[PDB]
Amino acid sequence: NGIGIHEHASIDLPGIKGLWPLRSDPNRETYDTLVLSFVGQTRVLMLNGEEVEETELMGFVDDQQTFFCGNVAHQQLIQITSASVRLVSQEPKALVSEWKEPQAKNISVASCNSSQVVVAVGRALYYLQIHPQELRQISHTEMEHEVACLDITPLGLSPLCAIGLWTDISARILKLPSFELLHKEMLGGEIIPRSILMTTFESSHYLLCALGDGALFYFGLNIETGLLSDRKKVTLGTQPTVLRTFRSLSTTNVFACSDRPTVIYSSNHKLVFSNVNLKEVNYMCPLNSDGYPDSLALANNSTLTIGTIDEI
Repeated sequence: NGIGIHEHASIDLPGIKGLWPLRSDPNRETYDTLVLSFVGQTRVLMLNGEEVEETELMGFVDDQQTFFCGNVAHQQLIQITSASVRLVSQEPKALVSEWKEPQAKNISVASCNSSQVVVAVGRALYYLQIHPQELRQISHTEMEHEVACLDITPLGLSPLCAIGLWTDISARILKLPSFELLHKEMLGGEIIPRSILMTTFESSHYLLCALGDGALFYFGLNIETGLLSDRKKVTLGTQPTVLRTFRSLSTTNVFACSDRPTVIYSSNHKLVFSNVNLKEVNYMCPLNSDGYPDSLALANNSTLTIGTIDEI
């Protein structure tokens, strides 16, 4: 059913390719920062309370394009870029650790939770853990095919990693401290996966994989062994759909960015695909700040917006 969006603010910003919520202060809770992405460029926004000041962040780099960045363990921040994953102390605020592909290859794909980072490189996977002032590398294997997307959302640490491959057009579940195969799913066609995600809804875990043509697949997921069951496919849009997890009055829903915004939730023990009443939403992230509580940041083609859902 229809979901409305309560616009709170609205700035004109063409070219956003990503946005991530950050906490500059270990002592505050609420997010006070908003990092934007552009072609080869990254910008940062300071959030006061309805006030947007444009800023700079010291460990972070601005001449690259950010694939991800957020609050990591041990009071630190992380900025995975096309060139390197760089760790940053929260206190003084400086690069305390930086990882790079042993041969100068561009990271091409990234995923990261608070303690783990799993990046790809055209067909290779690297697992890194987040220690005090160190990006410690734990293992590195080659995938039969170019990696198109991955996720490591914990369901502490995550014993599982979820990948989407190029040609094979498979969705797989791998063991982290080894990358051993736990389950492979052939998905059909010539459209590669563009977004993959592991999440939980009432009390059950699911695997979500959005293909480049707007097709969304959702499997039930068994953590313990990582086996997918009850494969269902629905269509949401015609353009690549990107899946992001956000919090509602409840604790967890899923925003689907595409030619047709869609929020995924759960009433009983079955999914529901509500339509968001907005032209189109290309990128989004949750945004819990004093300026705006549990809200959201939706980025269009030339607009950045913050607002809330009404309720369920």
